[PDB]
Amino acid sequence: TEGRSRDGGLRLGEMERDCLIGYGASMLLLERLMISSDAFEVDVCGQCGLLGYSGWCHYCKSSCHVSSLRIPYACKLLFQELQSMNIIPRLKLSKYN
Amino acid sequence: RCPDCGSTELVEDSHYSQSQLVCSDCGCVVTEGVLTTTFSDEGNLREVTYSRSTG
Amino acid sequence: KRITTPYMTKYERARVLGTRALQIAMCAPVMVELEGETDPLLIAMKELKARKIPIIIRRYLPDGSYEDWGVDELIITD
Amino acid sequence: CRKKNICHHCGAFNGTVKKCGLLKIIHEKYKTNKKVVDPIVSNFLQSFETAIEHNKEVEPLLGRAQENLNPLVVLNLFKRIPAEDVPLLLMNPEAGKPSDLILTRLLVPPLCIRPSVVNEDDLTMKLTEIIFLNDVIKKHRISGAKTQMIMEDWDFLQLQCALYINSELSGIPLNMAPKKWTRGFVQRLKGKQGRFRGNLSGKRVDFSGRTVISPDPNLRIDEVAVPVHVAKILTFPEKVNKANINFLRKLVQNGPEVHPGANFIQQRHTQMKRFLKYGNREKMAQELKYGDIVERHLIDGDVVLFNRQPSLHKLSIMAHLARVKPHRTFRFNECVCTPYNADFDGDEMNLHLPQTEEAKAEALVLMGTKANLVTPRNGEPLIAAIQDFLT
Amino acid sequence: RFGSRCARIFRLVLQKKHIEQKQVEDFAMIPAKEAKDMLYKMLSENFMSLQEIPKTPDHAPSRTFYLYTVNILSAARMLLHRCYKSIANLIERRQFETKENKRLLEKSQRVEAIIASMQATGAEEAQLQEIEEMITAPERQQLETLKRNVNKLDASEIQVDETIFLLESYIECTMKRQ
Amino acid sequence: LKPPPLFPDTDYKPVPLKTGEGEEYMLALKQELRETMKRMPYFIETPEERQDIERYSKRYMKVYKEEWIPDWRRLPREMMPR
Amino acid sequence: GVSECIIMGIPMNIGTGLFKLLHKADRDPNPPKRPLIFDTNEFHIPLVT
Amino acid sequence: MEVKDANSALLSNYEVFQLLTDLKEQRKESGKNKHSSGQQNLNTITYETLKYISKTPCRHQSPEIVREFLTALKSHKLTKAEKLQLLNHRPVTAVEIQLMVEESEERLTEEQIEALLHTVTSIL
Amino acid sequence: TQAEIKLCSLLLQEHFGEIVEKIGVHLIRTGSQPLRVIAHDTGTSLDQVKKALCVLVQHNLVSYQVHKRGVVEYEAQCSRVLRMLRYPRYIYTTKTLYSDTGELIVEELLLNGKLTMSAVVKKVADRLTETMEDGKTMDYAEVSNTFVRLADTHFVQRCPSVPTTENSDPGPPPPAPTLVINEKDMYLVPKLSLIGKGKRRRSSPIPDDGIYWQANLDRFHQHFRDQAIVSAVANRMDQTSSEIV
Amino acid sequence: KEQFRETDVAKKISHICFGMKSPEEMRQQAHIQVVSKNLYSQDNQHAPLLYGVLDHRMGTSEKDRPCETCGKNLADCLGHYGYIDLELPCFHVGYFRA
Amino acid sequence: MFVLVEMVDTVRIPPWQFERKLNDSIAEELNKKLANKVVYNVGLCICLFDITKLEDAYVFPGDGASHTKVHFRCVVFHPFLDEILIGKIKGCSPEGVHVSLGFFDDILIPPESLQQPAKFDEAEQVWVWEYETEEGAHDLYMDTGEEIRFRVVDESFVDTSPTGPSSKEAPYTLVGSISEPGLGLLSWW
Ligand SMILES: [Mg+2]
Ligand SMILES: [Zn+2]
Ligand SMILES: [Zn+2]
Ligand SMILES: [Zn+2]
Ligand SMILES: [Zn+2]
Repeated sequence: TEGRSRDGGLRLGEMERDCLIGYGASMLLLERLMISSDAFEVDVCGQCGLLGYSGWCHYCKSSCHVSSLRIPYACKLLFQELQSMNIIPRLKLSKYN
Repeated sequence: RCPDCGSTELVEDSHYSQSQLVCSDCGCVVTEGVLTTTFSDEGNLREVTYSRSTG
Repeated sequence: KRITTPYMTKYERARVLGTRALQIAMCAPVMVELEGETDPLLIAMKELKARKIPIIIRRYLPDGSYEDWGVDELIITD
Repeated sequence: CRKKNICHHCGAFNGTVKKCGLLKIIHEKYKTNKKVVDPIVSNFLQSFETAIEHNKEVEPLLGRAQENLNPLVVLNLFKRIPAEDVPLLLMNPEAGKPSDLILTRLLVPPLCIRPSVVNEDDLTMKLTEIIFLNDVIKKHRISGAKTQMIMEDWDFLQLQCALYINSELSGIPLNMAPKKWTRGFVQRLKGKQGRFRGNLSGKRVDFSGRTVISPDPNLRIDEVAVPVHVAKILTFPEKVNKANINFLRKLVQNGPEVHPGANFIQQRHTQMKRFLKYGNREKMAQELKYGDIVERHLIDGDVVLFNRQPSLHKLSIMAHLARVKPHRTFRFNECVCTPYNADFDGDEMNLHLPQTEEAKAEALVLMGTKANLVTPRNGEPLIAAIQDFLT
Repeated sequence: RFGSRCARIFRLVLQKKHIEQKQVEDFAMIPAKEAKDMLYKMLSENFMSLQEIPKTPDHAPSRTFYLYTVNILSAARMLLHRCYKSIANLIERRQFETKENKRLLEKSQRVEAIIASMQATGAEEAQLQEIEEMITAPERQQLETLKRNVNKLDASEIQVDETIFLLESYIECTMKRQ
Repeated sequence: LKPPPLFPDTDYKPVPLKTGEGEEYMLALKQELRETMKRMPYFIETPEERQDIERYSKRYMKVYKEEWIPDWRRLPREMMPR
Repeated sequence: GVSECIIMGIPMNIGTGLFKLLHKADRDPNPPKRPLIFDTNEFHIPLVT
Repeated sequence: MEVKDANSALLSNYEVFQLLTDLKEQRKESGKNKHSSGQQNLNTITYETLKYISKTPCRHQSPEIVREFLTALKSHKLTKAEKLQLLNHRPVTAVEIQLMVEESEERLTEEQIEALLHTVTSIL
Repeated sequence: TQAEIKLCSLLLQEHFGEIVEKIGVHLIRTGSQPLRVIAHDTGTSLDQVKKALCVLVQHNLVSYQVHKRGVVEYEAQCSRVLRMLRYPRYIYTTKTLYSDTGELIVEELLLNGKLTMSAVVKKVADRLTETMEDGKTMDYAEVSNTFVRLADTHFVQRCPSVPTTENSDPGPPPPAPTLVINEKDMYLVPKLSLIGKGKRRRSSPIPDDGIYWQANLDRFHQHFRDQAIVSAVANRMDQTSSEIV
Repeated sequence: KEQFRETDVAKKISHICFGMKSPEEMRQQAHIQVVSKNLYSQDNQHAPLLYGVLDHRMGTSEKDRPCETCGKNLADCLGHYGYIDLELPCFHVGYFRA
Repeated sequence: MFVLVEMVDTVRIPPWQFERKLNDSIAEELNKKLANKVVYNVGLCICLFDITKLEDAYVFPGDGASHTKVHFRCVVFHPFLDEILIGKIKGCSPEGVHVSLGFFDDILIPPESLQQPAKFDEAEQVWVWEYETEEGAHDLYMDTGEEIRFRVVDESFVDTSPTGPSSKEAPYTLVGSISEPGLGLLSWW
């Protein structure tokens, strides 16, 4: 939340985002902007490259090609609205080696 | 009822800003964090009479 | 043979201290005797001062080939 | 390809297609020219004899009749397109095909992105009015009504769908022009408060604090004096291991009220949290096992990022080693004033505490004060003595 | 697909190149509240093209006349596409029936091969009745049911090819190939 | 409230099919053809693969066929089956 | 790009994110193989000519 | 997880018995940690297999006598599967030998059947 | 043309199977392409691709062309993929206009893709052994008569001939033979006098080498158009008018 | 005894493919179709309609109600899509230039 | 019967295991992970056979547990069709006789595989036997019995993967044959 009547927590405005890039740090800005702001987990079906739920791809009627993945909530919301406009991001994933 | 102890001494309580429900009998959280509206959408709020909503 | 600079860049120091502190946070064995300090980062700094950390850097050149340096053979500086 | 005016495959002459009106397209195939009259228009124009006979306004504008295009006509034309032409049209065939380019069915976003109260969100109103129009137009065309107003309803439908995407269109006629602003998809994605500028790039964080600042020269140039009250709130989850076991036991016993204390516990296996206010005993301290994490208060020697709100250059945010002191304001040595540009005439400053061991190490090494005495613009020293020390 | 009256209204339009609802109704006494709705329906089928001359250059709906116009070549084309989808989904069903029944087919073919085998060798006659006691015997009528179904599918496919000839011939002849 | 059955009632129903000795002959010919193109090298089924174990029987029921070769003068000199 | 990695919540590809670390474990790569008794090659000969 | 070869090789019961005995030497040498169900799973499967093979004729064999047996059997032009079945099962009468070889009567003669029976009874 | 593409696919599956269907659909979806890129995109063994392509070119479903820089381009004609549906029609009309010998001639010619005079007449005679028994014998004379009648009546057309190597491009041969079609010998049947009595399945060198022949689909279609016109007139006016037509 | 399944599905993003959706596939994805104009039932329960908008098959935004498609609350339900058939085909603004 | 199959996989090792030499740790982990379970395509895994190749041990960011990849081979239970086998009985049934292999039990001997003369019992589930001259319909197969001789004739894998959104038969099956002389109880032969 934002206010002081409501609870707060300050903003990492875009100028700070550059500052953190500047030093050359990498986990710090990941932590500040994903672990402790809107950390969230989803699942996707690798065959169709689109998100599902509970390890069950409603599109494919299967549970084999599903996988779980961590993603900022605001990014998940972005995928939904874009799909809502029929602009479907069919994301592609692989092993993390 | 408390899953750890089965009692019913649960009392809703808040830390400095964390709303939570704690089994006061044994100190075991069972429901914490909530989601609420914001003042940014407060000025955007409208109203439709339920009769008009029901057609 | 190895072509890169022989010193340890600050970024390498940072990521080595970070990952070793995380490893000692979980109950890993410590390679240097400790006098009673109970903060992972300071134990990791002491270990590096003793140059006993079991971590090998892998420097990827842009094309795809790589070079390996043990954290004991880089010239550590201030 | 625009240079070619006839179809080499079938010799057919085709005119220019032009937007004849707002959300209206026409094909200029049947156009008269200043040169010799084309046979196609010669045969086309003569076909309006019955209309000219019935109505007298046909003849003056018989030459304005062209080939108009509509979603049914278009869609049934592209459904026949040979596949080999698709790649030339910069279409990835795996991405899709021209028929899906014209829409006949619409998704509706899940409830999770629309709150119960915007009473309901504009999308809900937009969807409800669209379906309402759909039902009335289908049953009313089933009623076999007049042409003109059936197609006018069609146009109104199309217009609503357009506005359902984009709320910034301004070509609407006066007599049905909207009288208030509404948020389309582009409105909430774009703008200063949009997703990109408002929420993705920069976003709010927790484990943070804010207060007035006042000086304290009796501290080293790489420390800050966080107040007790804020120290009791911000925490850092430690893991129990063979080195720090006794220390965390003393913290657990002190509880959540004495300063060097803790505020929660998590068990290694059972993910349930344990709250030390209602501990009912110190036996929680005895039952510590390797793997449990204790959310202790902030104590001396933790690493906390200090930041001045109007950031300009990367030296406005630096990592300081904290000490707890009893008053109600952040305090730091004045030789550090020049980078931050602070002025102690009532300013305020932010404080952040990272929640990881990797991020702790990273903040200390790259961002520390002792490693930032010189600015990267030209290599000059910033952190030096200031007024009243020079004197 | 629509009865004699629909064939009546169209061929009216084929002869009367340009016409509107009121003339159509007058010329065929297609009753009010019947011609218009049907005119909207086979408009939806792309069997009829709307010319829509203007009363004003804006071509506004209140300033236009809804002249109807035919297009034989486009017709012949997407009827032909209809037929193409026709042959496909038949083959789909014929194959669906074949693959669903394949288990019983092979179960009956193996015993039929057993009956047919070692027949000229002079083996004893105590096999014809003793093999028929199996469950497939009260399933032969179902096998014949499948057979006539495939037969009935195939006959329609044969026939559909007979239309295809006319469609393909005309779309070819009307095509100048330049 | 309730969207219809997936299968709405229609008054007009498919026109009845033909029958006759000629149509039956064409159906028989169609059956013959669908039975025929399975029995020559042009019907390139997948080559046999993945034997299970060294069974002795393989000496007998092995399928033997000639390596089909068209008039090679009529094709490019790039796809010799050897 | 740095911005893309940010909005996708993955580490950026510069600074401390430019090299990989390994564990200096005591391990024996490609250890000596387990020997076998029955299925040694010399005793298999195809029956077909 | 990825399977590379499903039919790479076949093994004798002696080899698996030797392997299980080696594991047993690496078994009960220290206190069970009871860390996870894997302990129980492995102990049950290994002990069950051990007890099953404790009642098999392959017991008390050795690599070199198996090698000599196989070298001698080489001259009989049997299939490897047959050979392995002989070593595993150790037939004692010709009645099961008839079932054992494919085309047993046609491929091999009565005297050759007696020779193989003598070989299995003597060498094993 | 997705519906058509599916029709091609299912016809290839019905008539040829899987790998042939794969290669066919890929080619009709990609147009003229050289062998290597086709094999790359498909990813299957080049032997299977080669085998498929030669069986399709044998039945004229696909063609190959010498292209710039000496590469060979391979193309498939989609229309030809819709002709096996009319094979019963071709067989019926030839049976109506010619005896069962002509029916078998057309059957062999279609199912073999191409055949030579000696090969087709010999194969027809051999297969007819299932049709005649009780000591009846079959000689190539009547088979040849029926085929020459078919060819004269335009129902059977000659395939393109290979060019003469010693007369054109001497030395190393080009990648592809670049066949040439000749029109003056279109219906010029080769001459032969060999006769062989059919073997009745008892289970106990080409004078016309290179002279391949194939069914004239255009003639069949023209005949079908005539039949349709005659039928149209019969329903229209009268049988006498239909006979005049 | 039971057949083995892999216990981990950890993976990393590599690419994002953009595109549009075909209507048959769009319907296949959608859970159900919304068909009722109105929002809430006439009765004083303020309940949403069976196949109207706001049907909890789509998800939830009320702390005390679980989702219908999956028995999960606000913090747990991911959200579900639905579709509407339009009788008369239309144009789409963004692609209109295309 | 026993088959050795090649296998590759990636494994994680928590930090406290660093004291041990890496191969033995990875071996015991791989064993607990694989042992005493069945694969839908190759049969029942018993235990690892050997570890062939090892890659470099990475330490991914966000974790302190070294990751590594292994090439290894394992021994799997997978009898082939028409294989002879000896196994105890475990229970009679109208659809056949159930046979136990000690560590595996999903073997059925159907009445079609059983000798023709005996087709049903005297309402007692214990399967009885009948011959021509001797064995006057008085011999019967005990639910435990000896390790009867039989030859497998059928086998099948059945998948039991979860279906639908989250929130009993064995997946591997075999059939035996006992008709031929010499098969069954050794007391008969
Ligand atoms: Mg100030
Ligand atoms: Zn999927
Ligand atoms: Zn409790
Ligand atoms: Zn054209
Ligand atoms: Zn849900």
